[PDB]
Amino acid sequence: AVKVALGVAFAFWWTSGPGADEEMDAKAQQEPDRRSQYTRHYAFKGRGRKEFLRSDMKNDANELVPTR
Amino acid sequence: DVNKINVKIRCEEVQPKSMELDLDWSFQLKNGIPSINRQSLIPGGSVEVS
Amino acid sequence: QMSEGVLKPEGWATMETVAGLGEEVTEDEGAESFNHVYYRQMYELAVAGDPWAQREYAAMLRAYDKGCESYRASYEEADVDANVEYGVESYVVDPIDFGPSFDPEDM
Amino acid sequence: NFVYSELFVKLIKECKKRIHDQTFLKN
Repeated sequence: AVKVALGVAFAFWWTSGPGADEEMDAKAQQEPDRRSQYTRHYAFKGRGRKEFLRSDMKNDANELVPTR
Repeated sequence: DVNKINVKIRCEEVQPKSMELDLDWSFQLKNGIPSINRQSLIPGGSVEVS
Repeated sequence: QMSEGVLKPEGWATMETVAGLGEEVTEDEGAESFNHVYYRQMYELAVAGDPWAQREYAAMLRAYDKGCESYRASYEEADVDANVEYGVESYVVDPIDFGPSFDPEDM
Repeated sequence: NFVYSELFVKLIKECKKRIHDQTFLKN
């Protein structure tokens, strides 16, 4: 009861900062998005294709077994 | 006493509470000042409560 | 595509029952890579003559035969166990989960 | 004659025994 009153009362003061709309314009002015994670993909359709990064490839172990 | 057997049981309850908070910010550098106004620390993330 | 970090290529995989003849082994890249070129070298020397190479290659052949016969015996045992547990029936996979929908999801 | 082949066989056999043995490494 006291906590949910004091948190909202502090939010009223902290949210009421000056200007408050130029930063909306600053954030929305960069309509190019944040840069997204790179994957190897095909040129025509963009399905992922397998990678040979050393820090992942150094953990891999395979073996050979006879067939039936 | 080799003709006895003692069975011991250990059990764990579940911890049911979980939450995940995923925020992001953005600052525009007009110059070296990183624009530390009060209406700049407002994030744009997501909240998950389980 | 041409600049994505420090890469590392594909190597040789070893047949575990003949490497480390009979007895159980552990993993190490240099030892397996050594064994693969070592046995080709000992084959060439054994063909050329050289009784010390012929011993090593024959010992490898003995372990190879023993491991192969053991592994086909394991296949026969697994087939008999499956023919006991189910009848002439077969084992069936799980269907793929596509997430929620406004459909009865076993349609 | 014949010395380098004998030394080669002895050296790679010893390198197989006391190094590069996975059962040795397991123990």
